[PDB]
Amino acid sequence: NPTLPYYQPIPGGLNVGMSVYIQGVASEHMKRFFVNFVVGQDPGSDVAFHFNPRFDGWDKVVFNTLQGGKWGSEERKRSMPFKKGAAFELVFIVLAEHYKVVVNGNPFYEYGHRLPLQMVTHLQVDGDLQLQSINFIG
Ligand SMILES: OC[C@H]1O[C@@H](O[C@H]2[C@H](O)[C@@H](O)[C@H](O)O[C@@H]2CO)[C@H](O)[C@@H](O)[C@H]1O
Ligand SMILES: [Ca+2]
Repeated sequence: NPTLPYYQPIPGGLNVGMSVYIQGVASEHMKRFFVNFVVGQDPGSDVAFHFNPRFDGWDKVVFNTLQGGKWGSEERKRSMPFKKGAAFELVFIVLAEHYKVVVNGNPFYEYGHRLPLQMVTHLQVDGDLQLQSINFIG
């Protein structure tokens, strides 16, 4: 099983039609975790899409982009699709318009592209979860 933090090159880079399958388990003691779609592996690399479930405060998920080391306008959904201790299936479908986020078969969010998606080279995952597998399809 992959170890954390996980920071992996996406084969051939990100492209439309690709789906990222993440199987994991949310920690019994989960505060946060994130999945980042990252542009390169340099100090201060841009993050085209930051997906950040949070139990601090109102349980929620935060979505954003980091460009030039600055966070953009945050998007939020005040709903939590994960559960402490519970296994989950997290899927990112890459479409021309947005990343479509699906959690346990349910559509959860559509994040509109801010950085051109072909810039993304790496998937990065860290925080309060256990990773079982990550597969790239398409
Ligand atoms: O937006 C993603 C980014 O959020 C940072 O925290 C934000 C916080 O969500 C917001 O409510 C507050 O106004 O500004 C904070 C600083 O930008 C996190 O620090 C970072 O890890 C990302 O998750
Ligand atoms: Ca809470």
